[PDB]
Amino acid sequence: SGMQLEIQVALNFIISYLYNKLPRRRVNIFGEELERLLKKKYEGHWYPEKPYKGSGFRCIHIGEKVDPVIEQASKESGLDIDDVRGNLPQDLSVWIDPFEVSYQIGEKGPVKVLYVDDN
Repeated sequence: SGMQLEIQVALNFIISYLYNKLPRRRVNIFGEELERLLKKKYEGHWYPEKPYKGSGFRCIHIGEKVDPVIEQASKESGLDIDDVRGNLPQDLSVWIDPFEVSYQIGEKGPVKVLYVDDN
């Protein structure tokens, strides 16, 4: 919805790297927990009239440093954080903003758009 859909798009993209690699059941729980985690964190930091505002704060980073939400979802689903980081694209940035979901593999990699609703 106003936030549900976008988070869903990003989650789908993220766990697609985990399936077939890690236990199916654990990946589902991981996704469910991450979803609840993102909604809670994003609340109060989602401005439809200006999606760019709070974009850095919302961005999920998974590279040399990893977003706490990924660490939490792992610990709440029985997945080892290192298995998760090992299966995801190196230096990944995932932006979840109103009307747009995108990512980038590598500090200097291209910004790819998964979802976008420019009205």
